[PDB]
Amino acid sequence: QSAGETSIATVGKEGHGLTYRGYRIEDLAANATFEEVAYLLLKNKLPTKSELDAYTKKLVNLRSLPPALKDTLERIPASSHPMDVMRTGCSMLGNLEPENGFENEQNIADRLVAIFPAIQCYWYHYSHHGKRIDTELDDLTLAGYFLHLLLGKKAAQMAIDCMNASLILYAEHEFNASTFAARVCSATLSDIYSAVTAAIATLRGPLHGGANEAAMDLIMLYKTPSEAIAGIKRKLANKELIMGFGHAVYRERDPRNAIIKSWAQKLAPNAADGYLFDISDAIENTMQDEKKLFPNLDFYSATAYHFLNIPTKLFTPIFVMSRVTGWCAHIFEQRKDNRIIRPNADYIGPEEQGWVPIEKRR
Amino acid sequence: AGETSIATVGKEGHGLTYRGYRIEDLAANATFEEVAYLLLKNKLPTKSELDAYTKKLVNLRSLPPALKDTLERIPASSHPMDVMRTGCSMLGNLEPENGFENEQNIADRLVAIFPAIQCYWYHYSHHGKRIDTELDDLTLAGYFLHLLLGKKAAQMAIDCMNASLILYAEHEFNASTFAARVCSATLSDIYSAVTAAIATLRGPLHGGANEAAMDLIMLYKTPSEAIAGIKRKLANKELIMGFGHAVYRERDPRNAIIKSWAQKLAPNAADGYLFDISDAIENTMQDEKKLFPNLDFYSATAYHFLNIPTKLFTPIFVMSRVTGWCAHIFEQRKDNRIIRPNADYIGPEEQGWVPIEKRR
Repeated sequence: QSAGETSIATVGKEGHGLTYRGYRIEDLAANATFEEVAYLLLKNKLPTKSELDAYTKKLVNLRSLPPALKDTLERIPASSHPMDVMRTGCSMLGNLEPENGFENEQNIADRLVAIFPAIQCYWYHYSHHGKRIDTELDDLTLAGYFLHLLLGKKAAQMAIDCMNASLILYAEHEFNASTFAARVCSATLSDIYSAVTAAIATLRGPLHGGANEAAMDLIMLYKTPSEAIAGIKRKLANKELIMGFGHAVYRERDPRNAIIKSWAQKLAPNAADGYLFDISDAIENTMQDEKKLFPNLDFYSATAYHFLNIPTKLFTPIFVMSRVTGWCAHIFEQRKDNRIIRPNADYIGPEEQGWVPIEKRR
Repeated sequence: AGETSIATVGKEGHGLTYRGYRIEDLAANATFEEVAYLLLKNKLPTKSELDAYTKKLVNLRSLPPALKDTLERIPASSHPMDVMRTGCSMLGNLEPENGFENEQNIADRLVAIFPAIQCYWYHYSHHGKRIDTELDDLTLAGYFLHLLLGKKAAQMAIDCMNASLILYAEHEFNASTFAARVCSATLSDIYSAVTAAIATLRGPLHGGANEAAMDLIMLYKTPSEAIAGIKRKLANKELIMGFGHAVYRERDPRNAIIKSWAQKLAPNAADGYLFDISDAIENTMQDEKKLFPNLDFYSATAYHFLNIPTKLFTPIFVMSRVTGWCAHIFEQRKDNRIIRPNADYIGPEEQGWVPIEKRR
């Protein structure tokens, strides 16, 4: 099912172990900041200390929302889907700060990575609470920044670390519905905001972007592990689809699950509803025992974010905040080797009809 | 890559049908609304059905105040196709689909309102005036020309426009249509899928051929200049917009229809000499490179003779193709199968970790 070529990221040869530009996800999630992996993805190398310092500072000074963008977010209703807010926010920024020539690629990517957390949170707070938040905050890290904008106070260190690792985990994942969309878009020589908007529009779909949101809803149905075992079996006998399990590509394991699971387990003890982790473990055991399926990244991602006090409806915009690095990376690559597979459709419609004038219809 | 019942180019790259009906019979006999109905509702409408539908779209021409507010804040220098992008996306925030049972209500709204989105932006950003979008014109083609130019157009102008919106309505799988399906394949809403198609159609390799053809045509004052100047572009390897096609072999059946309209319009246009320039270019492209003109070539002069500014050619593609797009989105939702794309990895092998202290 070959749609093209990438140097950016890979799942292993016998289906084992993820890498970004050759570096293991286990090493990245353990040892790197998100800024660092955005540098790897966007710039094609691991930054030195100096390079990281400068990059990290460049992004901190790109946290201003243009007046006409605020105007627009203030007019998106509270009831609108948070991913539609991202969609519009990106598109409108593109009207106000157009890419123009492609030599500005990197600067727009950097602007998007820096500002996406503010677009979501400014809309969230204005539309839900009538409050215009200050988005020009001094948080040194992007993980901390988001959590500061969202919760209104600087985050504890363990919270920063978890959020940071989650962003790394969601940054990039080869060809997938949304990254593909971004590449189809770039292959027509469209601007970078078009491509990212297209990808957001594609990620908005619950079969692609919203699995941890559905997994949180599911986990929260149950007070005890037993209830969850029994409730999952009822869903399986009723052939209902449980989100966060199995993957279109991997066949035994999702390398990112272990990392995110480790974090959820770490955050559980200092959480009001830390019992939800054991509910989740019970669900996992039951999906394995019954239909031999393993959890993907989205499953334990649900409890991690929840234990960070992130509202369930805001799970999906965080994927944009991370995966925008990967998208932009794939967009840069399409631009340099612009070949795309032309879609052709098999016709299964009617054969050439004789014209029927309107006076003779029914 | 997938299946469709919506349209096809004929078996050996000849001719074109929408749901079995020939483009020639559609352009000659049908209104755009009638053609939108065929694509969206999957049948040719009766008189009664077409009448109610035509009237339905006339009363879907109001822009919500919030959307106007947003259109007012897009600079005049913003690509008009980025305007359609944000307009579609924002309308989605304002009037969400909320369940696929509302599919048809939203598609009708998009088809009815896209002209107003473009023209309201355009006149505010370029002229500083807030136009009335709730005009009483009975036909969508004539509505767009009235909005754009500030007066009802002549019948010949309405007919041409109508024909052009029919010709652009749908054309199988293509970059833009495929993005609509890819988007729908994840169970995204209708506004997301359309917005993605617009973001894909924004690229000039796909959506801006007629604009590029107008720039080209315009380099030349006389036919003689056209011939020597194309010949210099050909000997320089570079390639000319509006010529050739991936699927068609001998001719693009939409070409003949649009060329006829351009030909009819030339005499009464200030600068109708541009047809003869186009005609000379076409002739040289046959003689030198055996290539035929595609829809986008004489679409250039047709729209130009309709007094459409060249930069505003591309949004017309959206006004027409939204019908095809929506058609494909409905069909994808009913048989939600799509090939999951894999890549061939051409990158580095597994690298050992380097602590930050240790780099360079």
